[PDB]
Amino acid sequence: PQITLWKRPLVTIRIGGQLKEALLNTGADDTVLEEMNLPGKWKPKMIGGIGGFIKVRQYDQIPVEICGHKAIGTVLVGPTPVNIIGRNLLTQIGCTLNF
Amino acid sequence: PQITLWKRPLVTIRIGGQLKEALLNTGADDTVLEEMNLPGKWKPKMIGGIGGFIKVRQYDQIPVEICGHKAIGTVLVGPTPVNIIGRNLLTQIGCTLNF
Amino acid sequence: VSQNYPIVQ
Repeated sequence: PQITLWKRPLVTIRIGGQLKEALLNTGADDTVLEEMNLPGKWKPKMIGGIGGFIKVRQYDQIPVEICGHKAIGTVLVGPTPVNIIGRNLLTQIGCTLNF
Repeated sequence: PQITLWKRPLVTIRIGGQLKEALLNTGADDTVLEEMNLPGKWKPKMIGGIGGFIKVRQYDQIPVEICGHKAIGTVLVGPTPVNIIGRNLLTQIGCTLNF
Repeated sequence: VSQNYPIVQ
């Protein structure tokens, strides 16, 4: 689609048999979702931004479906105030910035 | 233009005829810069990030120049992992997300 | 309240 930016680019995704809202964040490198249960082995990791760092759990090759398209990659799960879809999955669904 | 997300979308901007590299962040409401020197008076403000709230200095109506594009809005100066161009300005230059 | 979510590893 063509998301204008006069308001938080929030979209609906689908992961682990659940619908959840995420933010299309071109400012994040990875993808961070609110605390949830995903299958598989995960490894620790500290991710940070404005305000500090938070410890997250990293899961790989997790199949996601951003607002309509397939995309498997790396989903970090932790105490994030909001779900965020990073540049790692944004590219997989061929997303871009045009001004 | 049309920038891909295979790499941090860092472009250049001339804030008040001075050059500093910044990140195009659809995940940020405002434009935040690391300790910078802008003239005029300013109001202290609280903004929130992934880790919590932080104190940042606010400047109103500063002329920014993103890739040969004229934009005049509010710039916040404060501790931030990277320099950020938020939706407040990205909109003024007709920027959109397309996938 | 002003929300800004850049993230870095």
